Amino acid sequence: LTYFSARKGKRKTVKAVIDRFLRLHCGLWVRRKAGYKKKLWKKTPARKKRLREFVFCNKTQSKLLDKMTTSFWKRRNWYVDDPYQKYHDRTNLKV
Amino acid sequence: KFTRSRIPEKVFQASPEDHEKYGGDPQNPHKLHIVTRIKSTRRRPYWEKDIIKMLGLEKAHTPQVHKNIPSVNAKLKVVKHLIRIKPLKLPQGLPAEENMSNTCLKSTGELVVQWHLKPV
Amino acid sequence: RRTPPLGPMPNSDIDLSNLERLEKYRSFDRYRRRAEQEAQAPHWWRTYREYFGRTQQLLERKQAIQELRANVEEERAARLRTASVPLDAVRAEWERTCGPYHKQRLAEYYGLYRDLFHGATFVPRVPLHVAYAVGEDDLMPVYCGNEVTPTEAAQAPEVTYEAELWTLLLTSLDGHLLEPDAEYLHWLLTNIPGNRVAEGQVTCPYLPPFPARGSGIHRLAFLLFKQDQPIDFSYQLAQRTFRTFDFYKKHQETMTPAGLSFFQCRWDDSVTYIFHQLLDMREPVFEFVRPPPYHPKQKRFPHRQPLRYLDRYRDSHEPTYGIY
Amino acid sequence: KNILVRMVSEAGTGFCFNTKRNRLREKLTLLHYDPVVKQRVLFVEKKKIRSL
Amino acid sequence: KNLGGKSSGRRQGIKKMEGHYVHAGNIIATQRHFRWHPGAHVGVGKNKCLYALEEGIVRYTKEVYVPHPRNTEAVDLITRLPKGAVLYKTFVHVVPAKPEGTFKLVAML
Amino acid sequence: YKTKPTHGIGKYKHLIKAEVRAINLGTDYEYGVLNIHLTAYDMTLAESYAQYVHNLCNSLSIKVEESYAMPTKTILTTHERVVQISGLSATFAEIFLEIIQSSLPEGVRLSVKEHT
RNA sequence: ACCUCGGAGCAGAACCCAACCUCCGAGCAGUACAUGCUAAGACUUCACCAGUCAAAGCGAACCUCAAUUGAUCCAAUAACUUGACCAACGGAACAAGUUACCCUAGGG
RNA sequence: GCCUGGUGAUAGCUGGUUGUCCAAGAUAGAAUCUUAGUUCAACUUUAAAUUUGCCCACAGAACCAAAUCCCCUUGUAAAUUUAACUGUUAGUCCAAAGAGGAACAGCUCUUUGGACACUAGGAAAAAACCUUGUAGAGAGAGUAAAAAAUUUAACA
RNA sequence: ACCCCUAUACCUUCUGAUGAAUUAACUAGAAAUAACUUUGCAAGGAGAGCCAAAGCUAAGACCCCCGAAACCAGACGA
Ligand SMILES: [Mg+2]
Ligand SMILES: [Mg+2]
Ligand SMILES: [Mg+2]
Ligand SMILES: [Mg+2]
Ligand SMILES: [Mg+2]
Ligand SMILES: [Mg+2]
Ligand SMILES: [Mg+2]
Ligand SMILES: [Mg+2]
Ligand SMILES: [Mg+2]
Ligand SMILES: [Mg+2]
Ligand SMILES: [Mg+2]
Ligand SMILES: [Mg+2]
Ligand SMILES: [Mg+2]
Repeated sequence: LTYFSARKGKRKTVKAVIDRFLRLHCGLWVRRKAGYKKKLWKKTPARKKRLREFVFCNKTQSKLLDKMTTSFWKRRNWYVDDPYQKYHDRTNLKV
Repeated sequence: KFTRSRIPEKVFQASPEDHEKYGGDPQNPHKLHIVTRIKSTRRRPYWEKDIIKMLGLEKAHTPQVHKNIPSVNAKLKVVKHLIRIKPLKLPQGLPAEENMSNTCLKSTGELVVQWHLKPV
Repeated sequence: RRTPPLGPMPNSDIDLSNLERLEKYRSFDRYRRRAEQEAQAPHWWRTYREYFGRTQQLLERKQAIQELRANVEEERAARLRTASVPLDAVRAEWERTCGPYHKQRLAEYYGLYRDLFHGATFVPRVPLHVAYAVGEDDLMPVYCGNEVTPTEAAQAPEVTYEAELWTLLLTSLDGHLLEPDAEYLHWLLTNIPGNRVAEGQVTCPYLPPFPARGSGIHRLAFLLFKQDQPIDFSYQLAQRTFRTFDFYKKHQETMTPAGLSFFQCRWDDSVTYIFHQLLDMREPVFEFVRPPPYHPKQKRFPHRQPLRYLDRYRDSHEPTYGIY
Repeated sequence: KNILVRMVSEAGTGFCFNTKRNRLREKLTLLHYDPVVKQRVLFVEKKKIRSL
Repeated sequence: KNLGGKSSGRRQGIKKMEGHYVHAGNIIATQRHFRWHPGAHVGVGKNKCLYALEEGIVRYTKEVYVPHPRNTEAVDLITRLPKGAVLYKTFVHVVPAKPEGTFKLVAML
Repeated sequence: YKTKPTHGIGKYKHLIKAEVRAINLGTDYEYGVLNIHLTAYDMTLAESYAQYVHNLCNSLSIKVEESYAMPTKTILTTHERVVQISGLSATFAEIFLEIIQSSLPEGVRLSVKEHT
C-alpha cells in the first residue's frame, strides 16, 4: 500500500478491501464466500447453503485487513437501522 | 526404521541363579532404588533424553532415589542402558528428624544415619 | 505383533476343507435365527450387552385337542379361515394357568420388584380383581400396568378375588414429593376375613392417587398378602410415608405376598381437588427441564463460522448501548 | 447431449429454477415447489440457458 | 508413461478413539469403505462417515452382522455361508452420558 | 485390529468358495461328471421324473451341476432332460442307480453316459 | 514426455510422506424435481481459498457414482441465473522464432 | 556516437553493513511465469492470561514386521490461549526401512532416529563415527571413549 | 631470546573459492497505523476537526550502502 501519500503524507486505504469486506468494531472482518454465485446448477443444496453465508475471517487475515485500511474504517458507526449492529460489541467472551 | 523398542517380560523375571548372584530376595523386595546416570543422552533418541530429565538424572554420577513401583520401573526400563540401579538398603532405620542432617549415602548402596568422621 | 485369541474364535469349528460338502443357509431367515442366537451368547470380546445392559394334564389335554380337531366344522371353518377364538375363555383360563408368570414379567418390567422389595421377586398366585366404580353402570378394571385417572380412582375400589387371612396394601412407588426413596400408601386393610373387604380393619384409610402436574406418569401398587396369624400393626404426608421393604421385613414371618395389580395415573383436575380440598396445601407443579445446549468455548477469531456464531454466545436479544 | 433450461412457475410467479433435460425429448412441465405460494405448482420451461 | 497418481492423503480414520467423551454431532470416524459400522447412537452420512447422535462415550464392539433383506449383495453373501457361519463386524457406539432432562418444581399453585 | 486378540473376527472369504476327469486314485474313488438323459414322448413324465431324480440327489447330498433339457425332434416328438451328477462311492453307485432303475414310471429310458 | 483431479503400491498396523517412481482412471452419465428453507455440533488434503458430514426445527412425503472440475474482475439478464481445453487447470484481459555480433548481472 | 538531463533509473543478482556483555534459538509443508524469490503455515522469540502438558495401563482402532494412535496412574514441569513481530529451510552424513540407478558414485528421491552447521576427549589427519555436554580460577583426584588379530595342503 | 610441548590465517559465499601491501581519514537502518512501557485525566479524553461499550492524550521504542546493460528528451560532433 501507500504508507505516505505525495499530497498529504498520510496512509491510504486499499479500496479493494473495503469493496469486499466488513469490519465489525470488535475487530472481526466479515466476508462473503468465494464462488457463491457461480455454477449453482452443479452444486448440492448443502453446498449452496454453505456459500450463501457471511463468514468471519482468520486472525492473520484480520490483521492484514487492518493494516490495509485506515482509522476511518475502524470507527463506531451508529447507523439508523443497521443489520449488523448487534454484532459490533462482543458479548460474553472469557478471552 | 529406527523405532522405540519394546522389551519382553521374560527379560525382567529373575532366576534363583540370579538371586544367588546378586543379593536379592523375591519375597520382601526393596522399596527404593538408587539410580545414577553413567552414560550420555547425546546420540540417544529424544525420548530417552526426556526420560532422563523426568527421573532427575541430568547430571551424571549423581545418585537419585526412586520408588520401586511399576510406573517408575517403566521409565527406568526405557533408559536402563544409560543408568545404574541399586537397591537402597538401610542398615539402621530411615532417618528420624534427629538424624536428618547427619546422614551419608555410602558407595555400597547403604544410607547410614550417623556419619561421624572418626575411625572405628 | 499378533496376540492369540483369548477364548475360541467364531467360525472356527465349522471351518472345514470341504465347504461344498457342508449344507448352507439357503435363506435369509435361518441366518437371522442363528445370528440372534450368537448375539445372545456370552462372549469374551467387548459387546453391546456390556455397555447397554401332571400325566393327567397331558392325558386330558391330548384327548381334549384330539376331540377338538375331530369336529368337521372346526376343520372346514379353519381351512376357510373364518374360524375365530372366544377371547373370554382364553382370558379366564389365562387367569388360571400361566397368568402369574406373565404378571411377574410385568412387575419386573415396571420395576416393582427392584423398588417395592429391593429385588425380592415372587409370583402372584392369586388372580386378584380390583375395579373402580365409574358412576353406577360400569366400572374401570385394574389390570397390571393400566392407565386409570384419579377421577375414576376418587372412591375406594371394589376388590373381588377367589380365595380363603389377608392384608391388602396400595402404594405409590414414585409419587413421593420430598424423599426420592419412600412412597405414600393410600389404604392398608388388614386381617381380612375371606374375600369380603369391608370387614377388614381399616388401618390407613383411602386416599385417591395424587400425581403432581407435569411430574410424569405414576405407578400404583396393589399388594395382596396371604396372612397366617392375625397381627396388630402400628392427611399428614409425614404420616402416609413409609417403605414397603422394611414394612414387610417386620411382618414377613407370618405373611407372604400372593397378589399384584398395579396401574398408571397422570394429573387431572381431581388432583387439584386432592391437594387443595383435603390435603390443605398449594399444589406443586413440575416441568420437564432439558439440560442447556453445549456450545464450545468462544474464540476471538471464529474463523469460517457464519455470522450466527455471535448469537450462540449472547444472552439478551435486545440492543445494548454500553457507556452511551 | 443435455441442456440446462430454466423453469418458470405458472403461479406465484417470477419464480424460476434450472434443470437438465435431453436435447431431444420434449419441453418439460414439472410439479416443483413454489416458496411464494408455498405449494407444489406446475412449472413450464421457457428458455434453454446453456447446452452443457 | 505413468501420469496421474499425485493425489494427496484423505486424512481419514478415527477421530474419536474408544473412551473419548463426545458431544452430539461430532464426527467419530470417516472411512472410504465400511471399516466401522454405526452402532447405538451413531449416525452415518452420505460419505460413510460416522458421527454421534448423543453426548457420551465412544465404545467399539464386535457384533453379529445381519444386513437388511433388501440389500441383495450382503444377503446373497449370507446364503452362501455354511450352517454355523456367522458374520461379525466392528461397531461404534456412543454410551449416552446425561439423562435427557429432569423434572423440576416450577410453581406452588 | 492386527495386534488385538480379536484380529480377523470379521473375515468371511474363507467361508465362501467364490470360484473334468474322474477321481479314482488309491482308496477314495469317485466318478467324474455324468449325464442322465431322459427321453419320452411326454413332457409330463420326463419333467416330473427329472424332478424326482433331482430331489433324490438333493436329498442324498450330491453335486448336481445342471438340470437342462435338450431340444426335441420331429418324428411324434421325443423329449430329453439332462440332469448332471458328479461324485459317488462304490456302494453309492449301486444304491444310487438301483432307485433310478426301480422308479421309472412308463417307458422312459436312462443313460449314465458321461460328458462329451 | 509432461503440467489439474481421483484409486492402488511405494507408505504392511492412527494421520502424513517424494521421484522424468510403478500401475489404473477422470474432465461424465443416469434418476429425480421438497436436488425446499433453516440449524446444534464436527471433519478437512498439512496455510489460505476451496472442500466435506450433520442432529433438532419449519415445510413436505408416507439421489447413484471416486474423480466427474475453474477464483476475482468483468460481461449478458427485469430478475433468477448463465459465462473459459482461463487444461500452463490459484487462472496476466490480449504478445512468435533467433543472435558465432549478442549485451549486462550472476552461478558452475 | 558522445555529452547533459530524467537519475539516488532499475537490479528477486554480486559485494558490504562499524562499541561491550549476557540470554533464548535449526529442517513439516502449500501455492506461485514458481523452484537465485515471495506469501501463508510450521519452527523460532518476547510479553500476558490461564490450566494442564509430557511420560503413559487396562480396554480399544478392517476387511480385502519394527512400531504407532489412544491413554488413567506415576515421574515430572510444562503446556495451551491472548498480544506483537522478525528470521530459517535443495540441508549434509551416519544407522535403519525402502524407490530409481549397475544391489556404481562424496549419485538421485522418501521415511524413522541421531549427529553436524554449539564444547571437549578419542579414532593418524578428521563437519556428520565413539565418549561427552552449561560454560570461571587451581602446579588436586576418579573416570569415559580409547592400542587389530592372523600363517596355511607329505603319504598307505 | 630460540631450542621442549600445544596450535589447519581472517572476512564472505556455500550442508561443510571471494576479498584485503600497509597507515591515516572518510564510508552503510531513515517511517510511530496497531500492540507494549511510562505519565496525565478519566465516562470521558484532546488547546475546535478526532476517537470513546475504559477510554483518550503525551512520550519512548521499527524499517541500510555500493554496483549494470538500458530507455527517453535536448544539445555537441564529418
Ligand atoms: Mg498415491
Ligand atoms: Mg503428495
Ligand atoms: Mg489442515
Ligand atoms: Mg501456470
Ligand atoms: Mg498452477
Ligand atoms: Mg540499487
Ligand atoms: Mg528482481
Ligand atoms: Mg545460550
Ligand atoms: Mg500464473
Ligand atoms: Mg528469484
Ligand atoms: Mg487424557
Ligand atoms: Mg567483519
Ligand atoms: Mg567538416
